[PDB]
Amino acid sequence: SIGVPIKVLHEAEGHIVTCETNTGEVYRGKLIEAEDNMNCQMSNITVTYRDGRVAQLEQVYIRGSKIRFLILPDMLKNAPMLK
Amino acid sequence: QKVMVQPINLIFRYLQNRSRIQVWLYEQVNMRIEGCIIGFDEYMNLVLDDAEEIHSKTKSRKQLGRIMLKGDNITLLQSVS
Amino acid sequence: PEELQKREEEEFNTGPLSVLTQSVKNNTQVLINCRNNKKLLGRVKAFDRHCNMVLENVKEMWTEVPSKPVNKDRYISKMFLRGDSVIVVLRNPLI
Amino acid sequence: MKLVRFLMKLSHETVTIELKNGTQVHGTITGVDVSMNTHLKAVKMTLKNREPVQLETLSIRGNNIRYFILPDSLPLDTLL
Amino acid sequence: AHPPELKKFMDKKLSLKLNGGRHVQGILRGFDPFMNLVIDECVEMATSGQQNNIGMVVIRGNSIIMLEALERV
Amino acid sequence: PLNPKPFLNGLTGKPVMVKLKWGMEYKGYLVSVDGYMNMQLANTEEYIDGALSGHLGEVLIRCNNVLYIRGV
Amino acid sequence: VKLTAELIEQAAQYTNAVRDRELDLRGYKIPVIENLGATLDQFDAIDFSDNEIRKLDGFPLLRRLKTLLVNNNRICRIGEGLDQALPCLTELILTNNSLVELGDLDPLASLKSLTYLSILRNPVTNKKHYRLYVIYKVPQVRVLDFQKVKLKERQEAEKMFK
Amino acid sequence: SSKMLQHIDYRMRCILQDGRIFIGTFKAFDKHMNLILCDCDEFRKIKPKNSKQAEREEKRVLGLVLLRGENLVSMTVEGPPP
Amino acid sequence: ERNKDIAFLEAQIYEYVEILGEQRHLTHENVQRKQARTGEEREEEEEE
RNA sequence: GGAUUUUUGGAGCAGGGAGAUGGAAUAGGAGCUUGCUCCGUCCACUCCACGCAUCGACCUGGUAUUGCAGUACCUCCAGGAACGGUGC
Repeated sequence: SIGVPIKVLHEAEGHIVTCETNTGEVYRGKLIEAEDNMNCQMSNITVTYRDGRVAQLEQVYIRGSKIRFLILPDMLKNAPMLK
Repeated sequence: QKVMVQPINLIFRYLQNRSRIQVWLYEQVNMRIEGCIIGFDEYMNLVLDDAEEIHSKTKSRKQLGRIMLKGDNITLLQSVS
Repeated sequence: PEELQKREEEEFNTGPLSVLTQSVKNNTQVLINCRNNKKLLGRVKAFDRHCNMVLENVKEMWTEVPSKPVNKDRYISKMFLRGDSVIVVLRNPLI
Repeated sequence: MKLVRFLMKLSHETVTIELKNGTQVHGTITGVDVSMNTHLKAVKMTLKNREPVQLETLSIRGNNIRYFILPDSLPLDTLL
Repeated sequence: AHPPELKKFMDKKLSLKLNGGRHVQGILRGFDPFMNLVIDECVEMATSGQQNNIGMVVIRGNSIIMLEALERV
Repeated sequence: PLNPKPFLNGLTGKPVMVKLKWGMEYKGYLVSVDGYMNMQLANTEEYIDGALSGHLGEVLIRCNNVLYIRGV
Repeated sequence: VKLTAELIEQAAQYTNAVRDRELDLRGYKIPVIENLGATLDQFDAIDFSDNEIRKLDGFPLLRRLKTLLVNNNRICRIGEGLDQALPCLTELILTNNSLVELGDLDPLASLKSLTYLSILRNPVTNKKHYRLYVIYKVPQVRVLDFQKVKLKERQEAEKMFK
Repeated sequence: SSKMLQHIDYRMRCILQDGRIFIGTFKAFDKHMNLILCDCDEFRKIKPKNSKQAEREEKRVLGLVLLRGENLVSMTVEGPPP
Repeated sequence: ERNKDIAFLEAQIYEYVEILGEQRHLTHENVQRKQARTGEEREEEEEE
């Protein structure tokens, strides 16, 4: 099937999430779409670039195999999948 | 409504033209292995004819001949000609 | 099933893991390089497709910088070893 | 035959798992599954070049372990 | 084995971010379920400022970290 | 066209040089390559930095260490 | 009612408004602080509003703490060996207590990492040359009573009591 | 047995591959050992770079965290369900 | 002056092994019994 | 159910050079204690190449905004650089 965490990630789409890639760059933006293999596309990205350089990208697509973690919005803390 | 260039088509175009292909390496920014692609298979493992490593630091090219570069090392397939 | 069990024994007899098969045939040590640069000298009790190993009488040697780096070794008696950390298995070790 | 099935028939056995990030986790196995994730209790866990901390229980993922150190008092021929 | 949803990014100028800090830009021309991309007008930009136009490349998917849409998609 | 499994099947017995991803080189006659491309080489001299360094002889190389394998 | 681990285990444990780990101890009328080490060093800020704590003492070694909130208590004397047990503190909130003498603030210079202090609604605020004595006594504090320190205050802190 | 389900809803410390520490309320997991951690805080060890500088631990507050399973090394418990 | 502690130790290991001579015989018997076993017999003894 | 986004890992290792510079209270060897001489482990300062450039957090002074909102972060100028990571 699909696990509970990827279901939570799919619930998080449409909201502002924060990805950290494997290279340590922090991509905070609105999660447009997420995928079963944690491929995330985000709009309004503010990238940190691992030395502090916060730039603003629009419409990134992050490969899920490089995602270290995903800070989801805290308003999903009451989701019924988390129960 | 759009038609797609899937990458096996383009690696097979590299095969058909016998074009010398520069191959980048995964987690190895210094070395790029270039050679004429004779053939390749499912996991993007390639065989190369007159392949040579190009270390970008030393700017030296070491000739190898016919190699089988394993597919998981590949980052990019660049055509030099 | 049973045809896979005959297939795996003939494949482990003729394929690349033959030396591991040979290490369980006449019970001789193999020298195994690991991803953290530890050499393992020891017999193999059992193996699988992944080169996961169950090993006896293992001498793990490695080189540690404190200068000149020294060959600090340890003796692990019986062990299990995950197969993705195995680099190189050489069937006959010299010493 | 798979050797993860050999590892799953270990419970309340005190092993010392060396992880992939240079970690040494000495504890008794409470559970291993088919994906080699090992759940230990009474853990003395030493990170790389650090002091041994102790934890009540640990749950190591399967790919992150490098090797085991099994007890010497283990009949493995009956375990295989 | 589901393919990535890069149908927005097709025939649009991308800015890939490959591993090792490598950076290529170009028009995404195709993709597979492994996220191996095909890049047209691919310009490699190194740590030096000078940029090598390398034309038409196949990028293996496991080296891609990220891709920015330089067009609106 | 010459795919890697026909290339390795025609490569068996010949002296081949396997360069690992980590700078290690191995010159030996290729004995057997399975479909998962675990390679088995015989009479293998381990060459590091292009220099003859060890004689390992019979050897199994696991698949995920091989950068490339060539003929020599 | 005396404080034990029982009132620790049942109380609200959460993330505060400033996004640290918080244990709440409001409205317990605690006279003496003891047996805090059952929090297992998972906390950064502990509140103590509405307790009858006569002296801020009995503090065990908790390394992760960055805030103590001692709002509205009866602190007449202060503990001295606090820096050995709370090494990484940043805020000390000593509002609405009964500190009267200047030397009663003297143990607070031992906390090296201290940055924010609040000693409001205290008789020790009432005396002259107070704030300069706090700056000259505890130099590492950057915000005193929600007033940022200035270099004129540092200079007239160094000038007095030479 | 499904051992990780016993560790659910606890305050759990999760060790990442690069050395980070994730202390969060372990809400959910799956086959790949992804984690959902509520109120999660990350902890980076900081190299001292001097002979006399100490080694410090920088803590970031994160919130609701999806941790991809390929990053995870080992998980231990810190506390009861709050 | 230098080898004192080791020489005292060599005497203590001697006198303690004499006091534990029954237990030393029992370990040696147990090693010989554990060595001679099949797989299953070893696993069953490790369960006791 | 070991071949690119999760579980059989691309991980391991080392911090530039010099100076009749300084220290190993209880812990180096050799010239077979102590004093001296030599050599493969740090920190503090000085010199060359404050290792370099970048942005974020942060401290002093001056300065602008008096505004009802659910947040990567928020005025500007100048000095200092204790911290983080990026490429060489």
